[PDB]
Amino acid sequence: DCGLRPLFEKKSLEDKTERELLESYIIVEGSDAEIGMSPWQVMLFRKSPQELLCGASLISDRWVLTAAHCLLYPPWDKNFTENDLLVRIGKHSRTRYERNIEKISMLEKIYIHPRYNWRENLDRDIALMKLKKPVAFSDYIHPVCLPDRETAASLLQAGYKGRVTGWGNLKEGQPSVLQVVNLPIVERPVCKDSTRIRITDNMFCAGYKPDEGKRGDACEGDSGGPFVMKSPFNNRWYQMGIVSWGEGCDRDGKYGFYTHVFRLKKWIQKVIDQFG
Amino acid sequence: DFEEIPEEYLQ
Ligand SMILES: Cc1ncn(CC(=O)NC(C)(C)C)c1CNC(=O)Cn1c(C)ccc(NS(=O)(=O)Cc2ccccc2)c1=O
Repeated sequence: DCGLRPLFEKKSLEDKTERELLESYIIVEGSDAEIGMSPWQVMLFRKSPQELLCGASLISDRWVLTAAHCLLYPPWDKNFTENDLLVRIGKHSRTRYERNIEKISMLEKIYIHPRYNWRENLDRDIALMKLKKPVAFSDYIHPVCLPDRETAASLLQAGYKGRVTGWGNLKEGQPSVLQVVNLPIVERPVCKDSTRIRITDNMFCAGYKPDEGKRGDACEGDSGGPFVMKSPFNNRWYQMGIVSWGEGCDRDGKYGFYTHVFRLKKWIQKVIDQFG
Repeated sequence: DFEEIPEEYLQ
């Protein structure tokens, strides 16, 4: 049932900008999200103090995917464990407790990729979280699909647009509600030539060229969230990337970097089937 | 500026 939104595809209603995405298949500078627009969006919430850590995504009723740098990053003495956080699913408002709408879960176990490279370039920036008990889906809570080799092959092409969402900074003020922005995937050469960081094949970058006019990007707070695309073949939403890192936010000549989900799917599978 | 949440979850 993944990738089919209760308030949209299931009623045959298009969201206000999904057409832009489809037309390309030849958060800074984003807008307010519509209700039910991204039912897989998850908020990672620290208990003490009560604060927004990162974004994340629901891939099933018991599993959540996020960026490993959200939990572990020795350079900033960050090493959050199970009992330190909460998962908040079904949200629209950043700060309010959306009674009867959102659901709050506790974690049973966190799984960080054994070869996550925090010492250098955030290579393999991915982590899985096992919720103590399954959440029930609803109009505002529904899982996103993980890509297959074929979908990845045909959609992850330079020029094609994807969508990023999150409650992170609006400038390099935090938003009232969930923000959304549609960005084009950028040519690997161009991604490589914009930074001094060593870019691996487990990553891709997105954003507008300084001459293209339009702009937009992800920023602090947004890390761990999903970069999704809508398949023109089966009309489902698939999560192609995990918001990872950037040098500043929305800077000209710079781009956002995302964890390549398909490239790491075999690890995801391995952990999921071995640990339920 | 985060609103308090049910203590049941905090435990
Ligand atoms: C999703 C997103 N989009 C842009 N940003 C960066 C951001 O928010 N920068 C500030 C807070 C200054 C506005 C973000 C957040 N992501 C992070 O922080 C992750 N993150 C981390 C953990 C370290 C260094 C990073 N940027 S950097 O050292 O240049 C280059 C870099 C990249 C990887 C390893 C080491 C250094 C970075 O972005």
